[PDB]
Amino acid sequence: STGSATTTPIDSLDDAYITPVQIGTPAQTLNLDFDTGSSDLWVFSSETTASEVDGQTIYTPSKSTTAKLLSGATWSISYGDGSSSSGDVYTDTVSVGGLTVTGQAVESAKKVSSSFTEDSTIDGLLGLAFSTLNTVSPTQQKTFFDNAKASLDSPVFTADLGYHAPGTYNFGFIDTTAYTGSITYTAVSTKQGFWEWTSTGYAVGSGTFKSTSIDGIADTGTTLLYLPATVVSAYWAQVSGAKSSSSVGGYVFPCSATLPSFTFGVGSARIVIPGDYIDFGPISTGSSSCFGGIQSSAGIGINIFGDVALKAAFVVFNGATTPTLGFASK
Repeated sequence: STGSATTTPIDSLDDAYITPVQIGTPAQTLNLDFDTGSSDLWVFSSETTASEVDGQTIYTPSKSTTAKLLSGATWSISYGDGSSSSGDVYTDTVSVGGLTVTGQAVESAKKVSSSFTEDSTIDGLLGLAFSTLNTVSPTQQKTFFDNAKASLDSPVFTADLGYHAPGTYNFGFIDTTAYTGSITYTAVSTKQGFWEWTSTGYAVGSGTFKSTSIDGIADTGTTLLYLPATVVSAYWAQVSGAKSSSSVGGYVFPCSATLPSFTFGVGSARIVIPGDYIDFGPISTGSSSCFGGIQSSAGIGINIFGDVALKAAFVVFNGATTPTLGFASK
């Protein structure tokens, strides 16, 4: 089997991407944030504290003839940006772009933190990291991809995120028309539960390539590119007036600037992030200070190849017995 679904930016800055997901019978369609940095499929629901729902579409398990309460199961997750959610668990039928999993754990939120409430466009998350990170207790549950894997034509999914435009998540096949040149594959460590890999280096604009190993995670659920302070400083030093602002919480730059590109290495291959992808707009409405899309990972504890990086590529998440990651230009 295969599946193919369009993923759409939630706003004009590509702060996140939503993909429609069918849950239950009859189908209830929710727009979920596909997140290769976590492993829980959780949804706003009829059980979510009413004051914490503000415009989201909810899953109502009592209206699904295939929903079954997973007795005694609870979940609770905290994300790297400080947000969180928790609740109980159903199993139900879940379909993505024509690909159907029966018996998928659908984690129903009883509580969500303010950042989730405040984002009316995201109805929940669909985790695509390794199932070892799944938070369901006392019986850990599998991701949608893990459940689908054996049925797929090939045990892969691909992320093709757009810049200020829709893109695609495919399951079970590689669309050879969706990228240019070849796909370069690189080793993955699953030791921390992530799609963790090592970039071979970077360049800033038309500058020379610096060969240096950068361990980090391919994370569709993180907006920005978080890299070591040395790398980030080298980037922003090429933008007149750019500075790290403690009050704002990262590098800012004059909105009048033209940003240089940023290149990262995948083996001997190179992915070029155009400068415009690194612009996250005014820090506050009407400001002429703009927020940067490349930020320091210092104090996160891990480097994160988030959407800023991934959207410059066609990305293969290869879930073979030994997982690997592939990157192509597009």
